[PDB]
Amino acid sequence: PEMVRGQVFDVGPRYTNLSYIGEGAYGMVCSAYDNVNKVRVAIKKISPFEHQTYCQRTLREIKILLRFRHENIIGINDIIRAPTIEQMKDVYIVQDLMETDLYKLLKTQHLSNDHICYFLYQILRGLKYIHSANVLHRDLKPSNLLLNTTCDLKICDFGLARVADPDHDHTGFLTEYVATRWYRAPEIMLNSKGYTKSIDIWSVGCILAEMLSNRPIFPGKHYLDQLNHILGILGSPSQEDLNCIINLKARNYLLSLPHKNKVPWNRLFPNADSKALDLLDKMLTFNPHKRIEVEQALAHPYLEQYYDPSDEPIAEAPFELDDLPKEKLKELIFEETARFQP
Repeated sequence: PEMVRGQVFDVGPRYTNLSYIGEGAYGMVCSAYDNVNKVRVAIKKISPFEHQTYCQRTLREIKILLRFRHENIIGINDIIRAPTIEQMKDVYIVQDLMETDLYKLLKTQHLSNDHICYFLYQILRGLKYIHSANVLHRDLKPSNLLLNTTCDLKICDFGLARVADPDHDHTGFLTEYVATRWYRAPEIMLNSKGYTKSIDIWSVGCILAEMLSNRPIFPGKHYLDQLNHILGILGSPSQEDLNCIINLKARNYLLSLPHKNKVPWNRLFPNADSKALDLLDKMLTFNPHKRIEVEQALAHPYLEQYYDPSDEPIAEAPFELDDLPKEKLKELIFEETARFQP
């Protein structure tokens, strides 16, 4: 079998000419030549079968990416594994090769207003489809937005995704959370489990802010510091907003803080398009109930040159892994990948 840096990368015969790219969640990522469709592709090696949680995240994300079909969401081209459960020790996921991601791009490249507008349009177009399927991504950030050499953007990394569940969103103060800190909405730290669509819109708002200045807007160094970054910019929440927080620990925390005034967006981003800042404001709204939705963001004047609802498709149909032992998860991963076998 093919070796890359002393580890087996066993993807042939169809995929040859391997180059190391980096590291994903449960293994090595490589590029390779697809000898069928005469193009280079990306291949991730996944080795999750030892851990219940690796299995859960792997199954969830295979299920979601196989069900989804959208220009702005990464697809699965092929899946390589052993013919039997007994011999299956890893899984290889084949995907379109994307040159870069918005993270890498932002640490070296200034974005034109036209690039920012186009990227935001594609992010929201993809998110419209995701939300239309009753799915929350829950980990949107620059590194999860892949881009090719013509700036086609595709959302990836559905490992933390969930089916929306707004009726069961509520929780106590400072309840632990797994998704990436800088992109977490304020309510996550106060009273929210992240089971509502507004969680994703906050993340997109943070990404928009980051595209305007090439720096994260809220670089919290730890769980609570993240909330204090947000409030340093949005200012103290209104009485009316506080009234929607019933949890006393959460509300009393906010009440204990010195009054902070809002930093105006045009002072923070003096070269930004004024329509961009209007949309940013509506995405980075403190109160999740008043935060703009994906479809309304698409309809905002900033995106007017791209908006076309007839060309912004929804999922044909909307979308219990929690208790399943790893043994049953491996078996479901086996079944779920069966369509790619010879």
